[PDB]
Amino acid sequence: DELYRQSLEIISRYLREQATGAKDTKPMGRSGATSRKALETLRRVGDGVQRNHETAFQGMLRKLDIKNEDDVKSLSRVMIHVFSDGVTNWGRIVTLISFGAFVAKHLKTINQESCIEPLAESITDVLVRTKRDWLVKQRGWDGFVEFFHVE
Amino acid sequence: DPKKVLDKAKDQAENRVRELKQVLEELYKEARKLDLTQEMRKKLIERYAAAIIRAIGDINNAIYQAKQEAEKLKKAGLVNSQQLDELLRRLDELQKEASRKANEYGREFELKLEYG
Repeated sequence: DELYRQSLEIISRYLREQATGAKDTKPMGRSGATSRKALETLRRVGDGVQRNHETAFQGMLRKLDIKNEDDVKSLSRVMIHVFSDGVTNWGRIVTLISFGAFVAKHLKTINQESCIEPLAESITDVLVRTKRDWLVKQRGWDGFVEFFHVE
Repeated sequence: DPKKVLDKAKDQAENRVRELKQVLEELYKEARKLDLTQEMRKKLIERYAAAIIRAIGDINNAIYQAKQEAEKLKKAGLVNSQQLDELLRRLDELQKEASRKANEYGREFELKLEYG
């Protein structure tokens, strides 16, 4: 399943980088190209939504109260509610991922770093399993990179 | 022309923020009336987080949709590269001015849950 493999890599890595502060140096699937460009995009845009909505996000993180791994299953319910009006766009998508990064930073500060991969598997699983055809029609992560590109 | 791009973005943002407010109002009106089990509180907090993520996602999407609309006009030389920059600046201003409303309502609701 290529799209799942590629989506997990990107999401998983962004969450780890964000939690730690240290950028991976391991080799992706794409040496020079799509997974790399997607990660670069996600850093620019997703770092932006975190700065610009720090207040809203802290508020949510405090009340969802993500102590442990049971509570990580409750982010899925959040994602499903988000999409439940029928609308799917990249804005919604990047914002979920950026909220995922915000909670990954938080888990690291409570020494629940081992819940970061499950969190990322879980964002990916919702996104791909429920919007697969939409993602493919948008040209996948190539479309993501194109939609947010600024030059 | 550039004004219709920016005007569109402005409508989208305004409506998305209006929608966010309505949703959080309706949510409070049900949280107050009901006797909240631990479960029903958990559900209500999940709906609030979703409402916020939805609004922030749609604003963001409106703004970068307008970035695409502007970037297209430039390849159809229908805007000179200064007019492009007045647009990308007023979009950036719009983004900030909508992000501040999302944060405001997020917190207002957050206090209604602790205190109100």
